[PDB]
Amino acid sequence: ISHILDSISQNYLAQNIARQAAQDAKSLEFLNQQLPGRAVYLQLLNRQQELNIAKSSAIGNVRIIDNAVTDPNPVRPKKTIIIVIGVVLG
Amino acid sequence: IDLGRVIGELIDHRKLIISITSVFTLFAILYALLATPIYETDALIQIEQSAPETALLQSRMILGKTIDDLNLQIQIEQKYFPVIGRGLARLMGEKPGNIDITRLYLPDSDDISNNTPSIILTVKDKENYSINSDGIQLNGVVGTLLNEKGISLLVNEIDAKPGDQFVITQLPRLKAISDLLKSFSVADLGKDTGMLTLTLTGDNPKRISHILDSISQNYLAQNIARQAAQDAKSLEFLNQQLPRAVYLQLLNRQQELNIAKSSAIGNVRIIDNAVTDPNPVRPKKTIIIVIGVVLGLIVSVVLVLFQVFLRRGIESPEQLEEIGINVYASIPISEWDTLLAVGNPADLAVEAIRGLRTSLHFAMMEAKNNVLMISGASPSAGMTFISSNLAATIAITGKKVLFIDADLRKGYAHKMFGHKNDKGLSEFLSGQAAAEMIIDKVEGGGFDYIGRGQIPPNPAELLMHPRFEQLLNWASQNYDLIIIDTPPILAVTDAAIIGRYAGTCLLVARFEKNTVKEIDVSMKRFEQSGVVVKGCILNGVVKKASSYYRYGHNHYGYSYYDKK
Ligand SMILES: Nc1ncnc2c1ncn2[C@@H]1O[C@H](COP(=O)(O)OP(=O)(O)O)[C@@H](O)[C@H]1O
Ligand SMILES: [Mg+2]
Repeated sequence: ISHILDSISQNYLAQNIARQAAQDAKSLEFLNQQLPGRAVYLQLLNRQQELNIAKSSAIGNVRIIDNAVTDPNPVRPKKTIIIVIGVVLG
Repeated sequence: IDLGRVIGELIDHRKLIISITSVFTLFAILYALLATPIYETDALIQIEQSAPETALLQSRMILGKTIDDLNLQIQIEQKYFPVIGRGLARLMGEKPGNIDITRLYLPDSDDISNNTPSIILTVKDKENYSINSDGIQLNGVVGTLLNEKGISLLVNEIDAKPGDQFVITQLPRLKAISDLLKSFSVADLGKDTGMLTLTLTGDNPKRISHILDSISQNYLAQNIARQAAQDAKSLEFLNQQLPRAVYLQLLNRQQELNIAKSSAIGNVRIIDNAVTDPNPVRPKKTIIIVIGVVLGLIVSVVLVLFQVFLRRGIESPEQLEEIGINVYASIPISEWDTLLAVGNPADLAVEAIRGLRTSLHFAMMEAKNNVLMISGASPSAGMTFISSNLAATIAITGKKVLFIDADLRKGYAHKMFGHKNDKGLSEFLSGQAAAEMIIDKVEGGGFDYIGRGQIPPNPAELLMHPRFEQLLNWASQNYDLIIIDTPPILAVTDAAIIGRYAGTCLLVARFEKNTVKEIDVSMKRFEQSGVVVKGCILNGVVKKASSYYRYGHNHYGYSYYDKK
C-alpha cells in the first residue's frame, strides 16, 4: 500500500504539471500542424518557441511534502473495542 | 396483559406468524430476484461555476442530439408474456437477445392515444426474420432494407436465437428525451469545483455507457465550440476586414486568431469517460428482503394482536368458575358413527370422561331421581359426544344405563349406535309405540338406548305430553341411570321441558366456540323455567401455551400409560 500510494502521488505529480501545459500544448499542437508572408512565418516561429518553453516550464500546484510510509500498527481490527463490545453484548 | 400472556399468544399462533412472515419474505425474495437489475454509469466533467453547465447538459438541445445520434427513439424490448418472464429468464442463465436497428419508420398511426406505433419482430434464424404490426406478416432479411406497407425497417446483426420475439416501438423524439432525462443526473461533487459527475442509469449496462459518452462528447463539443466561436467571430470579421504595415499587423493577428480557434479547449473538461458499474444499483436485494421480513413480522403481530383482543370464547374453566359455574370436567379434543369410549378406551378424552363419571357419582347423589339431562348453549358443542360417551363409561362399570335421544330435531344417536330406526321416542310420544318397543341395545356398548324416531312436526309439543314423564318413571325403575341427550337451550326450548323430569342437569360448553356469557345466559334460562343446572362440562379443550401463562394451568391433562 506504500508502493501504491507512492505511485498515486507520483502519477498525480507528473500528471498535474502536464495538465497546466495542456492548454499550451494544444496550442502548440495546432501550431505544428499549421506551420506552412515570410514575416508572418517568422512571427509564427516566435510563437513556436514560446509555446515550447511555456509547456516545459509549466510545473505547478502540486508538491509532495512526505512520501508514503505505512503505520506498522494496524488500524483494523480494533481489538480492544471488539473484545469490550463482546463482553458488554454478552 | 404481560410478558407471559403475549409470549403464550405468540407461541400459540406460531403457525400463523410463520406462514405470514414466510409469505412476505417469499414475495420480497421473488421481487429482489425477478426485478430487472438497473446499472449505473458515470462520467466526470471538469469545467475550467458549474451551475449553468448543469442546466445545459439536461437540456433538450444536448440530450436531443444524443437521441438522434444513437437512434434512442427506436425502442426494442425482448418479448416476455408475463410480468416475471424477463426476471426468471435471467435466472435461468439465458442471455438476453439484442437486435441492432439503424433505420425504422413505422406507418405512424398517431391515433387518439397510441402516439407510439409498435411492431413485433420474430427471429426466424441468424439472417432473416418476420414482422407483424397488426397481423400483417412481412418477412425481412438482415442487410436489405424493407419498404413495404408504409413500414421502413433496417435490422442489422440479429444476435438472438430463433423463435424470440421483440417489441419494436418508435416513440416520439420528446418521449425519448424525457426517458433519458429521467435517468440522467448531473452533480458537482464539490459545490465549488469545475468538476461535473454525470451519472446515467439503465437496464442495459453497455448501452448506458454509450449514451453517457454521447452526452459527454456532445456537451464537450458544444462547450469548446462556444469558446471557439468568440475567436471564430473575431477572425471572421478579420477575414472580412483585410484590405501594408497594418496589413502585416493584421496578418499577425490573423494567425493568432487561427491558433486560438484551432486550439479550442472548452472550460469544461472530461477526466473520465463513461464506464458502467457492473454491480447493479437497483434492486437493493438486502434492504428489500430485510423489509420483507420486518413487514411480515409486524403484520403477523398485529393480526395476532387483533385475534387476541377480539376473541370472546372460553379459554379455561376458571372463566366459568369466576361466575359461580361448577365445571365438572374438561374434555380435550379427541384427535383419534363410532363411540370413542368403545373405539379407543385409552383415549385422553375418555380418561377425562371417566373423571366426569366419578365426579357425577358424587354430584348425582342426593338427587330426586337417576335421570341425568345433558344440554348446552349452542349446537355442535359436544352434548351428544359427551352424553353418549359418558353412558359408555358408566356402562362398563356394571350399571344399567339408558341413553334417551330426546333431540327430536337433529338427533343422530341411532346412526351412531346401529339402528332399527322405527319406533323411536317420537312414535312413543305420539302414542303409536309402546315403551318396550322403543328401547334398543348398543352393540359395542353395554347400555340400552331410545332413538328419536321420525322427526315430528311438533318436537317441543310432543315432549310436553304426559307420556314422556311416564317413560322416565318407568325407565327410572329398570335402569340405574338414564342419560337424556337434548337440543341446545339457546336454539330451542326442548331441554327446558325435559329438564323438569331430570334430577341432574349438566351443560356442555364448547372450548372456544362458546362464551362465558353464553353459558351464563343458558343456565339462567333453565332456572327461569324451573330447571336447576348442577354444573357445566367444558368440551373440546386444546393445548395452549397462553392458558399456561395467563392461568397456572392449561387444563388439557396428561397422558399416563406404560408405552407398551
Ligand atoms: N371433545 C371432542 N373431541 C373430539 N370430537 C368431538 C369432541 N366433541 C365433539 N366432537 C365431535 O364434534 C361433533 C359435534 O358433536 P355433537 O354431539 O354432534 O354436538 P351437539 O349434540 O352438542 O350439537 C361430533 O361429530 C363429535 O364427534
Ligand atoms: Mg346432539
